[PDB]
Amino acid sequence: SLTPFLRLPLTDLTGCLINHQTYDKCGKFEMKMMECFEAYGLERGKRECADLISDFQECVGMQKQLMRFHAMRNERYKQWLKGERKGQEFFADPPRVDAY
Amino acid sequence: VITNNTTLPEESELNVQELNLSSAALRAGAFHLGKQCEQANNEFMLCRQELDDPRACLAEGKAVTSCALDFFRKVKKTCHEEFTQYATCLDKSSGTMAFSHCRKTQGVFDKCIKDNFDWDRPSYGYFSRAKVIQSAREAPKKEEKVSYPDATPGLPEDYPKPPAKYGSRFHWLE
Amino acid sequence: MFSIIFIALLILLITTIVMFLASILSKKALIDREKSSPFECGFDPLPFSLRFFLITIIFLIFDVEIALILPMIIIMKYSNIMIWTITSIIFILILLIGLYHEWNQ
Amino acid sequence: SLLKRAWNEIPDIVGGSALALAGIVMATIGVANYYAKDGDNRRYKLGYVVYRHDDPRALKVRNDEDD
Amino acid sequence: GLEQIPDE
Amino acid sequence: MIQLMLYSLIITTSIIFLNMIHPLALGLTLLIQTIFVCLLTGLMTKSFWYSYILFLIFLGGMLVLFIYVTSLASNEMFNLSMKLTLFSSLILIFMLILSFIMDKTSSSLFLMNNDMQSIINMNSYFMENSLSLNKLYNFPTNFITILLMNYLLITLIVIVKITKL
Amino acid sequence: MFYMEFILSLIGSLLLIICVLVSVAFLTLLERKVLGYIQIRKGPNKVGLMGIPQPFCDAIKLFTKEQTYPLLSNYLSYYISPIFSLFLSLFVWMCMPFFVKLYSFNLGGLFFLCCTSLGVYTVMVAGWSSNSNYALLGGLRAVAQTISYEVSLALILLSFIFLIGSYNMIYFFFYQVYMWFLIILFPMALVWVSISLAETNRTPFDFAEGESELVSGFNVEYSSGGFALIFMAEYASILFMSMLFCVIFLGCDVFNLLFYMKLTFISFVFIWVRGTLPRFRYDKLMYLAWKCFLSFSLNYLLFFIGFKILLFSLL
Amino acid sequence: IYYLTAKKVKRDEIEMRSAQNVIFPILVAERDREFLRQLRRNRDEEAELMK
Amino acid sequence: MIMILYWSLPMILFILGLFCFVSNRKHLLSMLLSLEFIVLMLFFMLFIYLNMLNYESYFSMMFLTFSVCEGALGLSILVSMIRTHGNDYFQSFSI
Ligand SMILES: CCCCCCCCCCCCCCCCCC(=O)OC[C@H](COP(=O)([O-])OCC[N+](C)(C)C)OC(=O)CCCCCCCCCCCCCCCCC
Repeated sequence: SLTPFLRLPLTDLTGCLINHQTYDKCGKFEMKMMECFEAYGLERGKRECADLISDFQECVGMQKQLMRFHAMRNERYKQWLKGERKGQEFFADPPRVDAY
Repeated sequence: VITNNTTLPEESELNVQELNLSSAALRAGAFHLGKQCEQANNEFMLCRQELDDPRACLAEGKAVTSCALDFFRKVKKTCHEEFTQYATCLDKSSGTMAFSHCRKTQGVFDKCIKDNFDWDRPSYGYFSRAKVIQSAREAPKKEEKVSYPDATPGLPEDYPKPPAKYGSRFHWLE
Repeated sequence: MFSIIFIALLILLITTIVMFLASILSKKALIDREKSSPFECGFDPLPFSLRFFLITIIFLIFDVEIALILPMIIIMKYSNIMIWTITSIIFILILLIGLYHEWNQ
Repeated sequence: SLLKRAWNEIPDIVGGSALALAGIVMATIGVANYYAKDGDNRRYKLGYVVYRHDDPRALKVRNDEDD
Repeated sequence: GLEQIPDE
Repeated sequence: MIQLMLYSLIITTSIIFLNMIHPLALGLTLLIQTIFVCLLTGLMTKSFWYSYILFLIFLGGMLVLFIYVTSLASNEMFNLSMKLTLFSSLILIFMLILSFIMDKTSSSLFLMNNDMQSIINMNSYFMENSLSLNKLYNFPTNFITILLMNYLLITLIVIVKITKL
Repeated sequence: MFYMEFILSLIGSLLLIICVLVSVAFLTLLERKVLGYIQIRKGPNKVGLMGIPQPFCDAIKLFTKEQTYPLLSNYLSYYISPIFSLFLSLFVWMCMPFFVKLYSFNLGGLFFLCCTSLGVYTVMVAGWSSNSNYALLGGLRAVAQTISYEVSLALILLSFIFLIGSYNMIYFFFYQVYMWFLIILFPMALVWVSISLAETNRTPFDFAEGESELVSGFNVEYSSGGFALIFMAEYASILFMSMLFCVIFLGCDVFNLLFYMKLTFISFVFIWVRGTLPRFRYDKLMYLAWKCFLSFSLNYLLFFIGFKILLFSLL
Repeated sequence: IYYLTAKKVKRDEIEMRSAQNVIFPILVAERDREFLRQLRRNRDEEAELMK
Repeated sequence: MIMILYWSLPMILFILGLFCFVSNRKHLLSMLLSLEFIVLMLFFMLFIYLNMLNYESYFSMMFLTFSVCEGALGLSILVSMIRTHGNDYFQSFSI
């Protein structure tokens, strides 16, 4: 989060407006980043606290999971276009409707 | 995310006979199911809420499923036609399965249960309060404070402040 | 919502088909110079009005204000009661004081 | 007077202001009645809520009869 | 209904 | 699929919004874009509250000022061209058959709906449009909506001064 | 997902549209008949048997006459107003409280406010495209009164939603199982009648679409099918306001035949105030919509804020 | 009279919520078993596809 | 990648509305209507951002309030030149 220049009474309302702290899949990850930004500050927290930054961005940004999903779907279509996979076995056994 | 390092259970461990009843057969007879099966539901949901692990307390989930199956088999042995009529009136009564649309067959079902098993139906909001149980499973861990030995050190309040050596050390000053 | 799109497109399609068949069923006569003329009573023939524009602006300000009065029916059983009451009483009271002040001035 | 003039010209606004004052009074009455008892600890929780006996929240549960 | 439940 | 249909409709209405010049016709293109934007933001969300809020605020509340100003601005009627209608229909049928020949699972959005969530999620079963709107009326974010109502009153005070009445 | 839900939803919606349209035709018959009986004179008669196929005599005539245009060159903008008007009047009925499920509208009041907020849009394109100063004056006057009581209607229905605790229209049924809301909300009943005769252009709020100060506000150049679609859309709005009065104040009672008897009675009340009251002015209607009804709306909304807080502690 | 009607509606929805809380953990355990099984087949399918 | 497949279209239509905002072939009313077009695209992109988080969608009516006040401000600026510049200032291609 951005460090404001001035710490007046007028940052008290703006500060809580967006935050993963309200119930969320991994706000407990963000807290583990945010307290780290209390420890080293904002600028040393960019270097000394890089492992906890990437987990929160991985969780809520959903980057490598969606990239892995698109790698698994494009490889299946490449195998379909290259003739390795065809017919009724193009798609696997579907999950149950209440599985997830 | 699931890799080869994570230990998922085998499919033979997951091959458990399941409660395959419909919505009307689960909504009807629920108030006698919860009172009879309150020892395993609370422990299984405490396992699900505390650890938040799908692989943990699978034996508790199996115990919940087996207890529900035992209660429905006990209902099937004695009071079958009354429960079938109660579930039928509950499904044909309204869109959502609301208990207030027909109370005529609910009294017959509770009369059958009171005559056979001598069980009392609980109140309307008995199962929506807070449940306090003596769980045998130990709580996992207290949330420990993370240790940062090299933080950003500020000037302490107990640090003495003598006057500065040659003042400001600016051009032509002090 | 996907059924709502289908039924709204069906209502639009049915109304356009009914109007197209009405235009076919309408009696086609010779088109005229005076028949196409805009109607002014009898003999043949407006600037911007600021009062109606500030009426639309007052409607817009009160509409966006109503869009914040809209959520709090749901929140009343899922929030702090003192905070909810303080915000609701303050909200409608400042709205009433502003309405009465704009009435008096 | 002043209230006679407001009751003569604008009686619906006077009646609405009486209703709003009554609503504010019974809103404060409802807030005081909610916070006089343990209104923050509702009797009928949503979801499936369980507490073990070591928790401090398990000692604050309500054992009242259903109304 | 209850007829789905196998005998055990 | 219908998300891709709304993508195609928004693309077609945007390129005809770029093409046309008559101000009430751009206002009509905006009012028919707002419906598709409302539905398409309704596809990502748990419930359709904010689409309704955007609908009342933007279309029925605000754009009627734009429709009134653009109606009194232009004396003349629309010059309807069958070429632009044919080009819009051709690009629309092309983009719908392109969505037919494309896998919809990879093209679907990653944002979860109310039914795309987990079954064991406790918060989804409570009340529709409850936890998302909760922070509007709770400490300490209620000062923003109090400031918003004050901002709307101050906006009306600004507008009365700048139009000079 | 089970396909008979889609099939029965489609069948029920089309049956609703067909029955609403035939009830619009018979509502025009009822209005011409009992509106005559408001005075000494008789209603329609002498066509068919006892005047019953008189709206079909209207429909055969209006679908045969020459579709004239306010200008000869470009008139496609003249077409799009009765299409969208009848589309909104037949589309607003999907938020009717159906106990057998047709559409699970958990936010029905917002849908009603959306369709009412398009009512201004169809009357604005009705006014502008008809190329006449009378048409523009009537369109601006109708847009003025409908956005003036849009804010009031939103606040009144917003006060009503506090009673049932949610936006689901079927929740009006469960809170009316012991008594109707006509007992508790009688000044709200009079205010809601003044609201419902303002969004739909009727005689008490008729400076928009009257035959005295203007010859016709926005139907002045509309004829030969466009006037038929506009007339059917306005009478469907009357039927929707009668139903929405009968759901909120009178008990929803969707299945009982007494609910539809009361719906015909509230349509009779709409035609009863059609023959009685004179027409308001522009200045007096700006006084009514923004001061009296707005002050009553905010005040009695404060009353239900206090009452719903008082019952929340007691329950 | 509205207070009595709201009390009746409140006790009806509390009864429905208590029935939902009874039905819920069996369905949670069934979802748990199907979720673990489907994760196993998804891992096996990803392993055989990406060879 | 993620940007190419997800949320690429609001960027493209935002640049199209920006180019319609600043083109010399349009007029001031077209600038204001294209401005509310990019307001709609900004709402689309902001809602795609805000729905990665679960229960922070309440910010969507804050940006709506500010941008609607911007639009009413721009209309009241533009029609304030009616009594001064005349009714023909809406057809001005340059400022
Ligand atoms: C089955 C029923 C059969 C009979 C009825 C049949 C018809 C159905 C109902 C139709 C109703 C009429 C519809 C059209 C109305 C047209 C007239 C109209 O709009 O008039 C506007 C008029 C205009 O007000 P006005 O009359 O003051 O303004 C005109 C006078 N000048 C301009 C000079 C100021 O009335 C109102 O707006 C009144 C406000 C709303 C109603 C009152 C609510 C007040 C709050 C509740 C009571 C408060 C507590 C009181 C007790 C305690 C006091 C301390």
